[PDB]
Amino acid sequence: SSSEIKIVRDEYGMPHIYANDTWHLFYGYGYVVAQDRLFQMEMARRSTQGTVAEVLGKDFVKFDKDIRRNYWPDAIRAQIAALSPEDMSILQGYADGMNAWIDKVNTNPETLLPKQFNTFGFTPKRWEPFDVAMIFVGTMANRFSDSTSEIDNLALLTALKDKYGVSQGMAVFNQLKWLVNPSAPTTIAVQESNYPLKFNQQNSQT
Amino acid sequence: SNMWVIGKSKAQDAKAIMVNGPQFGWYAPAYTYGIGLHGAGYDVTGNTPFAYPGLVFGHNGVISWGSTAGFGDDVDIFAERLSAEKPGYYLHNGKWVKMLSREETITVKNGQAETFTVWRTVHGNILQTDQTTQTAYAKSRAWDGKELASLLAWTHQMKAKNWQEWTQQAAKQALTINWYYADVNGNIGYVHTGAYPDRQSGHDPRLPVPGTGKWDWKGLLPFEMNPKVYNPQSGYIANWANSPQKDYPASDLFAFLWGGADRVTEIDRLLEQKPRLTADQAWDVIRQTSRQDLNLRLFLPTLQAATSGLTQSDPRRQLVETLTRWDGINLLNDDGKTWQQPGSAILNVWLTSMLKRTVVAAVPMPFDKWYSASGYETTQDGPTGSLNISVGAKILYEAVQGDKSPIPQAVDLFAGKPQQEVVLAALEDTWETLSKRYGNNVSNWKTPAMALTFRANNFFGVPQAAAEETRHQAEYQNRGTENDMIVFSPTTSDRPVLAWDVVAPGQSGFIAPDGTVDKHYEDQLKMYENFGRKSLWLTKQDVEAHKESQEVLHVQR
Ligand SMILES: CC1(C)S[C@@H]2[C@H](NC(=O)Cc3ccccc3)C(=O)N2[C@H]1C(=O)O
Ligand SMILES: [Ca+2]
Repeated sequence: SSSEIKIVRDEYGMPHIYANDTWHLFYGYGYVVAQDRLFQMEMARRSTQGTVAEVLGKDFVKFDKDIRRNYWPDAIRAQIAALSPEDMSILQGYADGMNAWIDKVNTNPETLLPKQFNTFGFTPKRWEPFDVAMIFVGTMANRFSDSTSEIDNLALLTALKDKYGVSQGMAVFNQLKWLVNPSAPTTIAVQESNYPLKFNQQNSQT
Repeated sequence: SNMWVIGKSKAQDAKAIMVNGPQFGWYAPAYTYGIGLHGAGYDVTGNTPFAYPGLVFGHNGVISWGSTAGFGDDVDIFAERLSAEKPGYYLHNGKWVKMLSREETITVKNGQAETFTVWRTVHGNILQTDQTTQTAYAKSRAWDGKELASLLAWTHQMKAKNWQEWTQQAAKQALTINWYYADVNGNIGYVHTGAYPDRQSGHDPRLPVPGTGKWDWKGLLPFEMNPKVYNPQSGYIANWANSPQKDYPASDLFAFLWGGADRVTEIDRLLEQKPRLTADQAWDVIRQTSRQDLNLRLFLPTLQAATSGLTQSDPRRQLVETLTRWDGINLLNDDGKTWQQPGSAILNVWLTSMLKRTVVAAVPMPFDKWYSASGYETTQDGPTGSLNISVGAKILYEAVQGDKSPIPQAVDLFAGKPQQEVVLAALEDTWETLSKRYGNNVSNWKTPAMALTFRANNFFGVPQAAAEETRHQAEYQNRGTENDMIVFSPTTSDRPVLAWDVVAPGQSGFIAPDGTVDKHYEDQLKMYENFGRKSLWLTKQDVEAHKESQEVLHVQR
C-alpha cells in the first residue's frame, strides 16, 4: 500500500521504517523520532535557531543573539525552495511525521506529553522543513565546520613582531602556528599521494 | 573522534572491519539516534546525531560509512572597510556596496524582549565592528550556500553500492568532514570531504585579508584536490582528528595543530602490531585507546635521557622509572575512584611545569596562556569531550625533538639553557608537588581518575533534559560518544554483514507525565561502560525475529 508505513522496533527500541515512497519513509522516521526524543529535538530546534530564551529566560539572551548572528535564515530557506520535489519530500515527510505525533501528544497530553515539557512550562509546536534542516545546519555546520581564530592569530603575530622584531616574529609565528608540519602523522601514507597546494605563510596580504 | 577501517589485507575472519568512535561529548538523552530505513531506494541501519535524515554512522548491507571532523581550513576572515558617512555600507571593488541586514527580536521568558540587527556582506555575516579605523570583520565559509546540499549528500550517500557512487556524494558534502568507506568485498576508502577556497596567490589562510575585493577567493577548489584514498597499501585507514595527507594544511585555530606529536599514532601502533585483526580485536582498540595516556609516549624518551645519569636515590629518577614500567593504560582501583598507577598525574604536573618554563615563557602575554594547558585539565564531572595532546605540548615536542623536528626553532624555548636542566627542574617541581600531597611512598599513591558524565544540557549548554537525568560513569573513557562496528563478509556468520553499536543511555529519552521512564531509557548505559555492544539488524528476517513491537500507519500526502 502506497499510503502504508510500517514501524518495527527491535528489543532495544530501535525503529525500522518500511515505506514505498520518500515522503512516507521519512514521515515514519520523524514519527518515531517525535516518540523517542521530542523534548531533546524541541530544545535542539531552539538551540539552532536561537529561541531558547523564549522558554528558559534571561540567561540565554546572549546565547540566542549569538546563534542568530551566526547565520542567515533566508539563505537556508532559499536553498530549501530550490530543492527538487524528491529532496523536498525528505524534509517535508520528516516534518509531517513529527507533526503527526506532536498532534497526538497535544491531544492527549495527560498520557503522552513528555514530562520535561510540563516541568519547563510549555508544550511542543509543529515543525516545518526549515526546522529539520536547521537541526543539521546548527549542529554540524554552524558549530562543527565553522572554526577560525584569524583575528587572534594576527594579534599573536603582531605581538611576536613587536617582541622579536619583524623577521624573527614572523618566524616564531611559523614555529607556534605552522601552516604545515611534514612530520605530521597522516591518515593517507605519503606513498599514496600528497597535497599539491602550498599556501603563503608570510602574511603577504598586508 | 577516531576511526579505523581494516581492509581485506588485514582483516581476520572477515574482509573489512569499520570501527567508528565519533566524539561529540556525552549527553542524556543520547547524542545519536538509532534508525533503520527500508524503502524509497534506501535499506540502511545505524545511528545518527540529532536524528538527521542522513545516518552518519551505518551501512546498507553492501557498503558501510562513517565520519570524524575534518579540521581543514574552510573559513577565512575578511576585513571590510566602513565609512562614518553611509553607515551600513562597505567598500568592495571600487564601489560602496550596501550590506544585507535583518531585524531580530529575542523573546524572553519572564523578561523584556530585545530587538537587534544582524549584518552581512558578500563575504559573510559580520562579527565585531570597530568604528575607529572603521572596520568590521566578515566570516567567510567555503561551504556557504551548500548547507542543504551537504545534508542531502549525507542522505543520498546511503544508497551507494560502490566507491564511485559514494564519492559522487562525498563530492557534494561541503562541510569539512572526513568520510570513510568499506564494503562487502573487502574494499575500504577515505575522503577528506568539504568545500575549500581557491585563495589568491600570497593569501596566508591563518590571517585576515582585506575585503575591498582584491583578496576575494577565486572560487572553490575541485573535488580532485580533496585528500582521498581507496584500498591503501597499508591495508588500513586510521584517523583521530589528525592530518588527512602529507602537506595538507590544518584549520587556522591557534589551538589546533597537526605535528609530529599526534594521538592517532596510538591507533596506528595497535593496528600495525598484528598482521591481521579479528572483529573483536578491532573493537578492543576502543578500550585500549580509551585508557591510553596520550603524553607518555611523546615525552618519556626526553624524561629518560635527562635522568639516565642520576643515581638510584634521586627522586626525579624514581618518577621516570615509574613511567618506564608503565604501559600508559589507566585502570581503576577497586575503589572505583583512583587509578592503579600515578602516571598521568606525574605527566600532568611535569608537562604543566615544562610549558610554563618553555613555550609560555617565550610568548608575550596574554597570548602565552594559549600554550599553558597540559591537556589533563578537567572538572569533577570529567572531560566535556575527548582528551588530546595540548597545543603547547605539541610545540614542546618539536623542541625536544631537536634537529629531528622539521620546524625551525626561530626562538629557543629553553632560553639557551640545557634542555636536561629544564626537564629536571620540572621533575623537581613534580616530585615536590606530588610527594607533599601523596607522601613519599610512590607505590601507594592513589591518584584520582577522571570520571565521565552524560550531561543533561546539550553541547550548546542548553537543557535537553531535566537536571536529574544526568548520568554518571565512574571511569572516564577517551572514546566515541557512541561506537559502531560493521564487519563485512564475516566467516563465522550466515549473513554477508554483521554490525553493532551502542547508544547510551538508550534509544529513548521519553518520560511519561507521571515520571515513568521508558523501557529503553537506560538499557544501554551499563553496556557502554563495559565496552559492550548490541547487534544492528538490517534484513527483514533479522528485524522480524527481533521485534518487540509493531505499528502501521496509513497516510496520504
Ligand atoms: C569544532 C569541533 C566540533 S571539531 C572537534 C571534535 N569533533 C570531532 O572530533 C568529530 C566530528 C565532528 C562533527 C561531525 C562528525 C565528527 C570536537 O568535539 N571538536 C569541536 C571543537 O574543536 O570544539
Ligand atoms: Ca582561514
